[PDB]
Amino acid sequence: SAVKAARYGKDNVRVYKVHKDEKTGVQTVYEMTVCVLLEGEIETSYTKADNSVIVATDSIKNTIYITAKQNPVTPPELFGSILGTHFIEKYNHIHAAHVNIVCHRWTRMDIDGKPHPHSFIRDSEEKRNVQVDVVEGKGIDIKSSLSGLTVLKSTNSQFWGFLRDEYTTLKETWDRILSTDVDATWQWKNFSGLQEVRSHVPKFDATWATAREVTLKTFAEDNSASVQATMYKMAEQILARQQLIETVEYSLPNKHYFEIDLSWHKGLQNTGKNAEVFAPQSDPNGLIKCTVGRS
Amino acid sequence: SAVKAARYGKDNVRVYKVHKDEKTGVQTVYEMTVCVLLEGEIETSYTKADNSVIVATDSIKNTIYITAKQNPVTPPELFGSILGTHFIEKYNHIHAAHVNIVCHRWTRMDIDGKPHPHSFIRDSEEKRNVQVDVVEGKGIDIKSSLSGLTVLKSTNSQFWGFLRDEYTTLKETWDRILSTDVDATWQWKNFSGLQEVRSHVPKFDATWATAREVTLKTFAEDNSASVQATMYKMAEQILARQQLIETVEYSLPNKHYFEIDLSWHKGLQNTGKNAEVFAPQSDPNGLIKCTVGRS
Amino acid sequence: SAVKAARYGKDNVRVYKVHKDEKTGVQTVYEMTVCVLLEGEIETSYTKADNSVIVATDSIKNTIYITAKQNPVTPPELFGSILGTHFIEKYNHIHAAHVNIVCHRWTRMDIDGKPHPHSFIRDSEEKRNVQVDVVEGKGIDIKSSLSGLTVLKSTNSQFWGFLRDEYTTLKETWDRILSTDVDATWQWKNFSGLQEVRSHVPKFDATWATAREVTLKTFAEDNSASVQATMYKMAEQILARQQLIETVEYSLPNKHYFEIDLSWHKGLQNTGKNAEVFAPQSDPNGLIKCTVGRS
Amino acid sequence: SAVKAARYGKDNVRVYKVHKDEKTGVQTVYEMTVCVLLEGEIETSYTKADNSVIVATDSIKNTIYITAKQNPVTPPELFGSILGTHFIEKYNHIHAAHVNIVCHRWTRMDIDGKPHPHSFIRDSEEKRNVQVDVVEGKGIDIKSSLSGLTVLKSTNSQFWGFLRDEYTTLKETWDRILSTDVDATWQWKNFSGLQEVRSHVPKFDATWATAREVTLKTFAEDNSASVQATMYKMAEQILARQQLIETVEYSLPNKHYFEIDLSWHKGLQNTGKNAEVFAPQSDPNGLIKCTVGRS
Ligand SMILES: O=c1[nH]c(=O)c2nn[nH]c2[nH]1
Ligand SMILES: O=c1[nH]c(=O)c2nn[nH]c2[nH]1
Ligand SMILES: O=c1[nH]c(=O)c2nn[nH]c2[nH]1
Ligand SMILES: O=c1[nH]c(=O)c2nn[nH]c2[nH]1
Ligand code: NA
Ligand code: NA
Ligand code: NA
Ligand code: NA
Ligand SMILES: [Xe]
Ligand SMILES: [Xe]
Ligand SMILES: [Xe]
Ligand SMILES: [Xe]
Repeated sequence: SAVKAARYGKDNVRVYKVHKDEKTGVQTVYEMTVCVLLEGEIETSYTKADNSVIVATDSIKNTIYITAKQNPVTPPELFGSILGTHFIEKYNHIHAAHVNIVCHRWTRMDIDGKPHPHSFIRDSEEKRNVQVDVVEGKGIDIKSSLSGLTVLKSTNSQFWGFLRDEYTTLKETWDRILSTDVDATWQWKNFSGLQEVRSHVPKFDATWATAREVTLKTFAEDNSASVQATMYKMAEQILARQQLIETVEYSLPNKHYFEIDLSWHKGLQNTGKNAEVFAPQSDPNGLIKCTVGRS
Repeated sequence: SAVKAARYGKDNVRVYKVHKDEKTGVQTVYEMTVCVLLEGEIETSYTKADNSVIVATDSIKNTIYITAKQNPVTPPELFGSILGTHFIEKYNHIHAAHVNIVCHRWTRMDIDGKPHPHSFIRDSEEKRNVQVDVVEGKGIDIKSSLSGLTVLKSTNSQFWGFLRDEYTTLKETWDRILSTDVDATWQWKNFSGLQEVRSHVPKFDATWATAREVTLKTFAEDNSASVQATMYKMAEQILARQQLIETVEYSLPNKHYFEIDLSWHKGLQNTGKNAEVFAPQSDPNGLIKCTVGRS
Repeated sequence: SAVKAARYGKDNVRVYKVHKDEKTGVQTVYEMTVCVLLEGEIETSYTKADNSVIVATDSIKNTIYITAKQNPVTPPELFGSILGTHFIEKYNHIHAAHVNIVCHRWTRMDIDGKPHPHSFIRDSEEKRNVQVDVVEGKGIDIKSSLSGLTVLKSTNSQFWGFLRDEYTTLKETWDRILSTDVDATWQWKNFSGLQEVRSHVPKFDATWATAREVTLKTFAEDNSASVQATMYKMAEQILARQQLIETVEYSLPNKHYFEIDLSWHKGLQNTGKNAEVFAPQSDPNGLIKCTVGRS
Repeated sequence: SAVKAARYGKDNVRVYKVHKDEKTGVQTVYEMTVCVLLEGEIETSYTKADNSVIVATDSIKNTIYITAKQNPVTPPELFGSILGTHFIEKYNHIHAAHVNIVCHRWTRMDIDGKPHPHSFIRDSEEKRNVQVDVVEGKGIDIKSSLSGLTVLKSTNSQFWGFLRDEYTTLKETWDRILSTDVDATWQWKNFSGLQEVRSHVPKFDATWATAREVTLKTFAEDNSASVQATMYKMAEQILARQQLIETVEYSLPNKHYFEIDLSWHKGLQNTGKNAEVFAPQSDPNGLIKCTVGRS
């Protein structure tokens, strides 16, 4: 037997960092969960009980805190690239670092119409994420994402003209509820190393903001022929607005809300044009995925 | 042996309702999870296998949808009271109904600075809840609550002057992070029945809004001596602003963020006045509760 | 305004303890999550920012570890009573301690038909729990419970003869699936203090084992007329077997498995006597509760 | 822009099936959660709103129930292969089906030392899983797995001789607790189609049982030099016992249990050889992965 692939490291490392502006007194908080996995010439720790090649996962944890102390933690694309590069430069036998970061929302509170200097609220479990793969001699690959964005529209969604056969019971519809949790990922062109990532720093926050805005606007405005059709329009627009993105991937549950026929009770009318009360279904759900790239 | 207490019913009934304004074209959605448990002369279903006294839980589920179809579902205090009253009036042998409702946020989207007519976003897992107990001949008791409101302040929290003995290791502090998930409940004076609840309908949304506003403002502005002291100030203010509330209860986790001493690494300074990077602790957590009423 | 009720303390304190038999080499592990909340003359910490009355929650955490170090942690009823008594005896102004303990399963592994001296498996998320309330001058009240025991029987469950009216669609049945998650609690007669609890130590594990055995046997053997009827038979038997229990409470979800009519597809027969494939429903669920005590 | 990749289908489809032996009266239940995603010539549903190419996800759901009705659901490797093959043979324009199945434990109850004919218990959240990819003209690729197997050993685990540098604080140890949740996957050699899968049917359950047994025995018996070293020994043995497996992958969290120094309190000794009470850490955790294949 042989080791075909191996990676190890520390997961679920929670980090908080505060920045204090001494002039204005304003404070800003960042909170993240970080995972770092390493690869390299480490096979002998598996096959010969040779621990000499192991950077302890506890040390990886220490390194994350030290790196956060000495560097900016925003945008997460930059922080992940700094953290990944550290491991491949510091340790000769480590040739790849894989860094995943989940950023948690701490939104500044407005108290009496003005921004508070040091109080924050978690407005929603929506996350901003990055995956950074730093590979010795192959540069830095970054995938940025948003997830956990839950939306619903109560009309302007249709679904008709699908294949009908002996397995089909679904009725065609020209008016339904559409609800989903959005997971969108944009993959950056490969960067040669940290200098190049630093040169593009302003594009990271701007493109996150654009991806979010395009997603919400298109969802709200499209008279949707299907989830497939609406999600394609989203990805098309993101690719048009940022030339440094190579692909956009969407993964969307279709969370079903079923009509409830109440006619058995005093002829009560609650279907089709008369539908007012629906039953949200926890499961099953549709799952629709697409990866869109350039011609 | 004897049946000392018994209640039964249907839990986790998910309901969505849409209102359509034909004039303006604006749609508004409500989504709730409802639990209804009944009590009454039902002991024989337990002791003698006498099912004749059982309103089937499936029928309770049907009743929730029918009631939602025929009545407004907002404010939840009114809807719960209508639903509870139904069971005690309809069934002679049912003498109490206990209705719990969790309201889920669907917030209207703003697209290009204007409110969208039919698209919504789940901005946070904060809930608005009600517990309604309708008891034959004893009226309607309502407890309203908000929960899942997660906040953090990065300074202006202190904790010193506590008891010190041989079990104590905690250092006194004049500057710490304070973070909590707020659970606040206000209990209404007993109402004689549905007519009285209907007469107070405007107070329900207004008092929810006041409770939320007082919580956020007090948390942001108090130079907090302890969670105990800050939470008392919140409850005091709610009671002052709404005379129909008898008690206010707060239950608050103290979610700890620990300093990380990095001095072992190149004399790096990250504690006390130099603290920038902290480790959020998933567990254990403080849990502080208070019920405040009138003199 | 006045403080009507107040309690505070530390929640989610995870504890592991190992016992090592030096003779045999056998090791035994216990793992628990503990919550301790205190009450007493602590109102001024809320109303006057007087921290002098506060035993810090961090100190409560320390006390839990110290107490576990110096005392047996099994049965949990004894450990909770020791922990609760500590606080009311140590601190003059603390008059009640409320201790909740959740015991996690670590079951000794059998390797090649023999018990391993130091390796364990988590066989199921079933918990054994205790709630201990120690109140100065009113003794020790203990409620013991099991929870998270998930069972299913595929036949020998019926449900017919229930109330039928204009809200009813449920068909009567003489053969259905019955599945539930069992939560059972037995409440002990009040104990005068720690000496009396110690005198009954052997009854705690024996009664837990009896409650579990009665639950499983009755569920498997009863040709169930309803959840109500079957749960009553369980509680009756527990009360008969242990005279020091005052009440038994069961809380049982009825987790529904629905027939699927497949007749629309090539006349496929899958209902009534022909039912083979069912759809488990995540929600809603029935919820049935009973508290049984002595004549 | 172009569609680079696309797949869609139905997730979280819960299925239960009962088998009834008319002779013996014994019943056996199977419960699964199934996900089916399809790929093929479906790009136009995304790019041109052409729904004619879409097999509705609701129809996929119907197909899962119909297939379960007409075929055995065990072993899951066979059922997944039947389900996947159905879609690629039935629909000319569908060229790949991806089927994931999670099998839930329903273990027959023993009542008074004998197996009950129709009552079952969920003994643990351990799952048996399969991933089946059926690709037109490239056969059937099956990965089988177990997950959610949580174990702990209280001694006979060491970790010393790792890299030490300026980022390292971890002390070497010759005696620690080792606890993990096991995720193990074995990948079968490619099968040409359904006939070949059927020919190997007995190997599926046998190899699952072997993988489980090897995992538990090796964990319990290895005087572990590291998680890396112990997991390699597991994979080596599985590959030796089943020649039709090409690779074995393990993914293991290292769930930390920390010593608690209590010496500050009356010189209490609770570290090193005196350690009895530990604090389980919810996060962070080590994460160690390996894929082992044949020379
Ligand atoms: O938007 C949809 N896309 C689909 O593929 C589908 N299948 N059923 N309903 C559906 N809705
Ligand atoms: O605000 C606080 N209240 C308390 O009771 C406490 N105990 N430790 N830290 C604390 N902080
Ligand atoms: O056992 C049952 N008890 C009930 O109260 C009920 N209601 N619907 N189905 C039911 N089954
Ligand atoms: O078994 C271990 N492997 C590791 O890589 C490691 N790092 N810290 N502790 C550890 N334990
Ligand atoms: Na390197
Ligand atoms: Na009545
Ligand atoms: Na006392
Ligand atoms: Na095909
Ligand atoms: Xe969408
Ligand atoms: Xe607070
Ligand atoms: Xe039951
Ligand atoms: Xe391991």
